[PDB]
Amino acid sequence: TLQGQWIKVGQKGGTGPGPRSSHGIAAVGDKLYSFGGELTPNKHIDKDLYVFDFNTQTWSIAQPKGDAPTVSCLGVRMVAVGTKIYIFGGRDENRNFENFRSYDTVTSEWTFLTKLDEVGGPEARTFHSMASDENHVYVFGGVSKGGTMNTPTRFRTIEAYNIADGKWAQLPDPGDNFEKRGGAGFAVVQGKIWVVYGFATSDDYESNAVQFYDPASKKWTEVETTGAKPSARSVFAHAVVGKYIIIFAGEVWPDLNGHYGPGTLSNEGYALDTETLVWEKLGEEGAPAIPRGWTAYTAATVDGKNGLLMHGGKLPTNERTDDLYFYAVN
Amino acid sequence: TLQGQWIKVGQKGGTGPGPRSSHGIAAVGDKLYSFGGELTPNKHIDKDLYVFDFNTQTWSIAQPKGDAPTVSCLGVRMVAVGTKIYIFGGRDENRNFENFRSYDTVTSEWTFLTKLDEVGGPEARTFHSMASDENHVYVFGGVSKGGTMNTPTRFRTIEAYNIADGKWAQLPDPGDNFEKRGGAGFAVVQGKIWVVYGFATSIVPGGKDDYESNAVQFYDPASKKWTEVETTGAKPSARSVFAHAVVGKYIIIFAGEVWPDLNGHYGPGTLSNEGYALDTETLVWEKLGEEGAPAIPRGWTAYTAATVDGKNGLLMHGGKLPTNERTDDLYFYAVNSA
Repeated sequence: TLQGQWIKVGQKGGTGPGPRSSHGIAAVGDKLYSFGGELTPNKHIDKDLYVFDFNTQTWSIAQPKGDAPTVSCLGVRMVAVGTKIYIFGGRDENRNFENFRSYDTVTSEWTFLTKLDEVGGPEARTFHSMASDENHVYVFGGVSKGGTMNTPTRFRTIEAYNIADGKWAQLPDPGDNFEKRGGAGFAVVQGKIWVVYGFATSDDYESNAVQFYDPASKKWTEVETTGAKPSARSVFAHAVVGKYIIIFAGEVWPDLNGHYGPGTLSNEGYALDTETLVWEKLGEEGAPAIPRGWTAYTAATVDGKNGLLMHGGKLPTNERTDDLYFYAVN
Repeated sequence: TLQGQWIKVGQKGGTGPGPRSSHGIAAVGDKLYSFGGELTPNKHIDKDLYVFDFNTQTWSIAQPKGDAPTVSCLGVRMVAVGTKIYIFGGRDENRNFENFRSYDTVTSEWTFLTKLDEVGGPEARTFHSMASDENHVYVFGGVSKGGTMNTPTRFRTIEAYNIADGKWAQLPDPGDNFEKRGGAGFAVVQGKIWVVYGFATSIVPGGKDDYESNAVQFYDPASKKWTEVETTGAKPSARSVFAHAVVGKYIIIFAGEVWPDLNGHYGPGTLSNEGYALDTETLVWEKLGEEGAPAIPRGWTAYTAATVDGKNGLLMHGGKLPTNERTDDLYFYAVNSA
């Protein structure tokens, strides 16, 4: 069984993002980068790239050199490969949708990489999920713009960006028996791409569906998991550590008013062993008490340990938080 | 290891309670009895004794012979011993509090047993918990009657009613390190009395800091002493007002309130749709299997141990939903391992 604990990461000042949900973070080395956010329900905040340095445990704002983002986003996501971070999707309150961009942590420069919602290209999106490997950025699910006269729909497909080629290609469509989902767990584990739970169309509902896509065979497997298996949920913090997909919190039941209310949130964590398909429940020690969902999340290494880094989110009071927590894995 | 599944028990008509929460149920033989309820938040409904017959799967109203209840109650609870069921506590919208009464399923008659909130006698109460064994009805925790005479407070103690003696006595006070709680799990397991989680009073006066508890203790009649226990396994986060029952060595729980509402019992708070079982011998929790499980989170259900279609398990009725609506769902977790 997995062994680890929660640690509340002190924030000792500087120019920080403050409380927000629905944003994207990712870690490069000793630094955490944060982009996007929602404070007032369904209202954006800003388009600064915030940087948290773990050594000083303080916040600053990165220099917006190059093709800096033009839209203040909610529902945007972010991943890191090498020294670059990549943001995909998100929208502002006026329904300007962001595109596909990279920021280089060394040169502090932004590059516009792909315009979304073009013909034969990946659609613009909110509340998708992102994963990556050494040469790919992956995008799963989400809620389309989109469009323009097909109503906003969810996606059941994966879009693969080959970094060296600078090209997108859609991976094979899993088909009619797979839920189009937003707010899903999504991760690369030991060469396969896992989709875990989410919010599905088909009265729209939390899903407990688990699948992987296998690049070697170019095909999808629907998986039956066991153990301390969490009830269906979405918009949960999640990250890969080894063979484990670790999740925490999330929405267990949707709000009667969409994203305006808090719905029903969770304060519990779980870990899926992708080798055995067994779930186990994370320990309570150090865990944040107040249920949350819509946090930002990323795999990170802090003070020597791998684990799940979680920031912000909304609370059952519908308030946002600026809590930064780390589940450190032994 | 524990083996079971949820079954939605069909309800085929008659005069049933409809949707409600915060009521008391208990089973005698092939019948389920239901008293009390809350539909509109903090409003009572009625004072009928409802009876659900598992053979016909239909509802009727028991005739109120003898000293019938006088108060339409929310926050009342019920236990069954032998052929009698017992109701304790509860209050109506106007803060009239019910007392201690039993209904004899053989004679179909109510008997008044104890007037509550008398001097040296057990205090009146809302959202306490009840358990029982062959010669006792036990009452734990709850929220006391509110006067200006100080304020409504919670209890950390157990009150024991000896059935043969017709007498109440408070069991030893576990003391300052045990939380005063309402909505607690409470059960007699193999000769000891277990207290599980609940909603606790904070040391900080005011109420704003009152919180879900994950404390687990038992009282041992053999030593007359309390033991606080550290449980492991797939251990649920702190919660209260969950359905629960004993099967063998297992305390089985389902659903409940994981986080309180800023508007007290007026709003839905944060509810759960997951079940767990505490193995009281090993102190290991396991998560109940999902099969047939009610999807929509709930809390404030009525609950009882029951035997249905040959199997023992947890019977759960009604409760409130995240939409703040009530349900009339009747669910049974049938344990095959029995």
